[PDB]
Amino acid sequence: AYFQGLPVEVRGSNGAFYKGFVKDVHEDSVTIFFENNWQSERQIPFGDVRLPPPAEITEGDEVEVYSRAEPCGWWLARVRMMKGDFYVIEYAACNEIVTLERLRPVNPNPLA
Repeated sequence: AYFQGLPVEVRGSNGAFYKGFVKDVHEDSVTIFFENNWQSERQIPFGDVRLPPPAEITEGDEVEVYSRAEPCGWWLARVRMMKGDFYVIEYAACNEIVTLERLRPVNPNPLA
């Protein structure tokens, strides 16, 4: 009851984090719906779950980028260069030019 609809982020097999919402909480996992799929419940172990970030990007900063390699997920990256509103980033999983809507500081929340 208490955790109904809690937003969480879930580690995919690709290392990226995907948004889901809690339905039930068990001793060792949660039942969730992934974002844009309210029909299929999915069970995720706590070691694959973190809370989403609490509610300034400069060159060199570690960031996360919202990308597909699939649904979009948050991927770990670094800002190699910025000029105006263009950001040049490199993925920790592997350059891409993105705008600021695609970026956030690294979620400070650890896996549960």
